[PDB]
Amino acid sequence: GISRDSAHKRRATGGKRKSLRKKRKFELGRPAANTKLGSGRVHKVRTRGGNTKLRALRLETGNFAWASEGVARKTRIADVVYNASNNELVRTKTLVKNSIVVIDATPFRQWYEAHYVLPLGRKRNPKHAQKEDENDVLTKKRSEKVMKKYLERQKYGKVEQALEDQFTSGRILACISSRPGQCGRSDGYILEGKELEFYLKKIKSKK
Amino acid sequence: MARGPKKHLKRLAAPKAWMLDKLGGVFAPRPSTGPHKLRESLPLLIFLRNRLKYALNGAEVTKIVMQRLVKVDGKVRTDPTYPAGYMDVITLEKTGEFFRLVYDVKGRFVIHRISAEEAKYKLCKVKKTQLGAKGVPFLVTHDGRTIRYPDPLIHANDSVQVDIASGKITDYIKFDSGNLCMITGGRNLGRVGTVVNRERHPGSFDIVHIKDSQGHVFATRLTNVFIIGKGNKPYISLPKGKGVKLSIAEERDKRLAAKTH
Amino acid sequence: MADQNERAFQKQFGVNLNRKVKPGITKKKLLRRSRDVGLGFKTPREAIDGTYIDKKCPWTGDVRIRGRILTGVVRKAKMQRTIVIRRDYLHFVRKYSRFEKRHRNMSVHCSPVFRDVEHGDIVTIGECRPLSKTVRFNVLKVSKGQGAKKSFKKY
RNA sequence: AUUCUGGUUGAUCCUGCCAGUAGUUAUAUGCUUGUCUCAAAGAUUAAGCCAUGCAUGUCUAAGUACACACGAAUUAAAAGUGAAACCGCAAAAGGCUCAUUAUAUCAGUUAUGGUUCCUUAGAUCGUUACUUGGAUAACUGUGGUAAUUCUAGAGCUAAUACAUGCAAUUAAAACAUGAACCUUAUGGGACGUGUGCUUUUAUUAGGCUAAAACCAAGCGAUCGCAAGAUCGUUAUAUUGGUUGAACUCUAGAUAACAUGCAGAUCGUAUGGUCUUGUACCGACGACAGAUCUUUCAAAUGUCUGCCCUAUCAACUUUUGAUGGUAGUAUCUAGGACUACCAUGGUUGCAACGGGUAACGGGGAAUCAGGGUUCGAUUCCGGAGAGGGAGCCUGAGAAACGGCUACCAC
RNA sequence: GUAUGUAAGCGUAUUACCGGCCGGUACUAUUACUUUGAACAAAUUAGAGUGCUUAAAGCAGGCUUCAAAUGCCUGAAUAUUCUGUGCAUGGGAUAAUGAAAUAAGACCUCUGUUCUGCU
RNA sequence: GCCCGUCGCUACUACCGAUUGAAUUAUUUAGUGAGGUCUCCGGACGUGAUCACUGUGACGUGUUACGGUUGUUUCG
RNA sequence: CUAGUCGAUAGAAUAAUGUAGGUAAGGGAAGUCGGCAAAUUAGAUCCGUAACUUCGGGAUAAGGAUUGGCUCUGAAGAUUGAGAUAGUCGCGAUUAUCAAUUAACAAUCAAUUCAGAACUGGCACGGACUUGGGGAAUCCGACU
Repeated sequence: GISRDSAHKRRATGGKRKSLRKKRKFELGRPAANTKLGSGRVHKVRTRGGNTKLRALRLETGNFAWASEGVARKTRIADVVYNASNNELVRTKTLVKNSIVVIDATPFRQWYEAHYVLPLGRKRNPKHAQKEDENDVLTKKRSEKVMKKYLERQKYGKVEQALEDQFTSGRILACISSRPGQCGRSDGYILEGKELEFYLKKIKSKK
Repeated sequence: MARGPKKHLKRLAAPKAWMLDKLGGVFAPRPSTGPHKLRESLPLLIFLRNRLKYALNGAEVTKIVMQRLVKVDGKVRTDPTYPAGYMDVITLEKTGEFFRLVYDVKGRFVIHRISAEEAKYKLCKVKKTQLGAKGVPFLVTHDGRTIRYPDPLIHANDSVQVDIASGKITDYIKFDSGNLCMITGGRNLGRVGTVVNRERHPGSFDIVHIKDSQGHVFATRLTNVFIIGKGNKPYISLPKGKGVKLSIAEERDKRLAAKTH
Repeated sequence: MADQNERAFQKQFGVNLNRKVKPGITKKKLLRRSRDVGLGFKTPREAIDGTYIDKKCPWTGDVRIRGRILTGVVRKAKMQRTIVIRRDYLHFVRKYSRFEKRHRNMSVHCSPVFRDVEHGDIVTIGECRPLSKTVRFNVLKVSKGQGAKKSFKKY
């Protein structure tokens, strides 16, 4: 019954407002979600008229946006690394909106080698010399239009070095963008341009 | 929606445009939430009982519409307190009556008879030319008709002629300063033609300067003005004498020169 | 004043460094979308070629200017990106047939296009959504911006 | 109907009151009464306590009948009656009261591009059992109990209840991706698929003066044998609103994400079709469901208006005061709440505290004006159902002729 | 004869344009006050209409119909307490504010001797 | 003539006053905490399949068609 | 710990009364000349504080809350600045201006205090020690 009415709150001059209409249904504030990092548990609730809301708690995985080309891949959220609001939202591994998350860098690698025939990041040679089966799916040249179009493509393989390191280490920093307590998903965007320059102050330089 | 939704209507809360008795009964019809507004709608219970006088009480009327005798715009409308708003064509086919809701000279409702071919169509203002409903373009009229696929030239605040046997539009008129009009709901409600000017106040309520047939002028807002044709050229047969808004002396001579005397 | 200084990163909702694949290269000279509040007020230059974020600006934030447009002398400008204006009016009584000087002080948000507002500029405002507990308004034009006698002739 | 008379004095003229006078849907009470027409009527004191009685239920041709109660029985029609009992809906409106409550409620004015909403309305479904699953109440039967308040065990039986899903549920087509192709270019793919709805995130154009010089394709075409460089017009640098603008609407595209939805319903009245194949088909629904719109609303918000009081002048951050960023929660804005950060806000133009025999308004009383006084009370808005608190069902209730505690009785 | 209360010409932004003196446009120091409007429930009140037998009320009701009624309508106005704020518009008396003095007197401008560009 | 206090008696109304007096009403710091909402776990009985129980229908007896005061490992 | 001692007449046994120290159901001053004696409280952080007053105090008035362990987070500083940019010699070696930077700028180093937060156990946490009971009065002396 956690009411969100302003019939508390001593008014803007400081004086108290007195009684006001014992409580009302339309002001209920249901408790929090605190979506931790587990096995996809979702409880659904019933709201103002009719409609339902799917609360995440112990959420597993999300489909993130590669920002600069708009590609969405369902991927494994590893863990959280930052939160602007509260540091117990880091340590207790609560996913909320825009809290910075390490995820995978693998399902963006495999789903780009069509467009990104030079594959990112550079996978290691001393133990992965076997081929299951990349060069056949890099180009194969087809004697036909689309692998010829991959030379009309691959003029966009100019991705930043900062993502080139994380794509080699296979742990890409992505920032969540949905409200997981209110939609039951965590579908973030990969921070690339303006924030990957930023937020590594807020992780690396604060050691 | 709390403590709602207020399903009664006393007397002295209903609009006085219904010209209701004040005593006799202590409630009003409560027009049941149809395609027109609450105060903008003369409910079928008032039209039959009070000013057609065909059914004398609230029980004799529900034996009529449930006999499926009256119908508005081809739909049977057997809700006994259906809203049945303005410019509608109340077609009582037995015994061949063809009624319409048109406001008075004095702005209240009247009784109006028309022809059968006049019962084929009606005029409706448009409010919103939204885009996205069926299929891409879209148009919602004043009375709650969603005429899909209109003409593209028809922007907002025009009126179209919808032949109500179909849902097609066939005669649209542009809101411009050479046009007959009619006012629905102010001080000047029930005054006809022939607008000269809209004073475009950005944000909002650009009030519209109108000049009547007899040369007098008035003014209302844009939501009140309902265009009904070009200069001195309607598309509907106007009521008793034509919304000219007589003086307060002109009641007196007419009450004696046009009386049994 | 601020080169994007908060532990939360500041950015405008809706725009991105989108570099490679795009219909043409619509750089807009910078990736920053500004509105125009369009009630007649000239959209300020610093809202189009400026670098402030201000999610509560009407020109470049999640707001629209609706409702009533009012004015009044600015009174203090201390709290962060909001100011205190002071209306003045004249209430009138029937019994004495004489007016009376009154005043209501309405707090109003002030986006950082108006750096160096100082008491008492004449400003012009307009209602928007409730912004935080007092502020139901947003600045629109520091119109006169001129202390009449005692304020603006420098020294 | 803009009015005054007695009263201080031996006498006078004054200031001054006290008394007279008068109205009061304004309250009691005294005496009084033949008709009659309308008629306020446990508000004040005690929002104190209450016996009984009642005040909320409900069916059409049309969601379900196996009632001997039977209409009926060679119409085993069963449509009558259907009592029941599911289901469906309403019970959140009425009706009362005036305890709270002082910018609160309320009034007028404006917003919601900061929001949800049942129903009535208008668009509103070519995306492998097919017309399936069991199980249930009424009904039989057996019981418990000081308790008519309740209810267990058992035997059955239906659906527009529950649960699953196909015979067109059907793809063609549209159309991309890879792909029969092959080719230099506002050129060409046979086909696999994918194609819905709603959800969520991201990217994209998002409401638009005119000429060339010049150049990459070298397009019609030009120079030319051509390649390929020159230039050059039409269709083509073609998405809406208010048209007061990023309204993020459903629209439009792209990459994708999780969960369901996608008529197994119903009868009046039956037919065209007889090939009688029960193949091919009528109006329909009080029916059902998804989306946009409409309506009845609602909750917030805006500017202005609110009594007495200074023997109340300073207040506001215990543990939000005012603002910032981010968040969480909500239907939604928001210090509504958390986190960090800023030191702000308010007032002699009366803040803050106190008082109220304070519900606010429409309005009522009373004079010539100016006014004082009143408004518990039929209409509107608000609150409350002995007290405070809590919460289920729902579209809607912090409900009380719903439940859950505790206190009092 | 005069009168004067009349509109225009004329000590001129009696205002850039196209229309037949005339429409439509291009085009505008505020505020207070004031004029006219819009906007907003009735009931009440002010009140015109109406022989409820009169009246308080009410919102009905009239009518060669005299021997057939078909017998159309009056209606259910109108302004004030819905004061006040707020919103339009006419006016410029009164009343405050406002300019050009450590710098703006301008140029209708071919205009840039800035360059921001923009389709 | 008028007129003034003290004192005296009678009656009445307010006052200060040890008692750190009593009665009450409204807020509230701190403590204990009913009942609920949420939620980590719990998982009774009853379930679809299944190792499997075996009859007949079947198959080469077993298992299933079909049933079980079937039990069990299986697994939801 | 370093240095220094076990020297106080020793053994057996543990009666009564004692001198010294503990605990005690229920009640809590009834005991008594009189709460003598004992008991309670006590460190620290935060809240909070009355009569009266010489305005300085009263006051630690009163009355409350907190505290262990473990794993974390935040705040408080110091020396170096970092040093773009052009080329030489042969990456080595070699040669310098400043807009800004810039808060634990980037290094390096040091301090121990203060604020939080999870987890945790007769929920015993100032766990020994150290260590005010408090309040309303009267009488006397002002006070040290």
